[PDB]
Amino acid sequence: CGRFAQSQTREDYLALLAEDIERDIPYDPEPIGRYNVAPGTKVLLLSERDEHLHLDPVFWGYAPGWWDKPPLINARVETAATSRMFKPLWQHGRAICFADGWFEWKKEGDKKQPFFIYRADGQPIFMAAIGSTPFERGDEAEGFLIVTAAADQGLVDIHDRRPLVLSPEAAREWMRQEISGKEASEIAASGCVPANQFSWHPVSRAVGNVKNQGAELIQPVLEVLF
DNA sequence: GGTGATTC
Ligand SMILES: [Mg+2]
Ligand SMILES: [Mg+2]
Repeated sequence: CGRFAQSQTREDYLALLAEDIERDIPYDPEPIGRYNVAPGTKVLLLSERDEHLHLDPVFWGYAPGWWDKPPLINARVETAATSRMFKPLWQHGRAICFADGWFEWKKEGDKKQPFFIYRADGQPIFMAAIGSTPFERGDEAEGFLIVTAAADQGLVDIHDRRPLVLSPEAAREWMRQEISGKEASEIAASGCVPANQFSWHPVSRAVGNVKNQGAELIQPVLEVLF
């Protein structure tokens, strides 16, 4: 849950979530074009404020002033709502990070094989996030985290954890300011997209290096190498 | 107050 792709246009991601009137997001036809989105960068993050959807560039990582460790990039759904650290973000900082799919590295012996995981039906994924509001302030240390869950069914074949991916319906409800922390927990449990909705393939090991940013990084290898 | 890779 530490790398993903966000390569399509804003409209490609927003079309499934709301009518245009519900957005305060300027039209932009340019694909976001990111094939290797890394922790510690600014990522376009979707949230609701002032009764409209907003898209803000937000640091992927969370390190409050009292936190003297490396910024956290994930929050476990099992405990985040009651965590002394994450509870205020669960209540007031919910957001969505949309993506084409995400990468996981399957460990085999002492080496890894990266996989690109995506919805078989072609839809983008809406990953549940929590973060430090107000998002538009461009904070350098207190940004957002991707909520994770235990891997289910086939995804356990790759890694023990997975991002909490919500249906488009659940993703919209997740962002609403009217929805409480407890109601957010209900959405997280009932809205998680099951692993059987995803397919995956091995991709080039070049994706491991965050300096690599070509479109080939999400494509299937021509020959699986061991 | 917690959870990815790098000829690191
Ligand atoms: Mg060994
Ligand atoms: Mg600050």
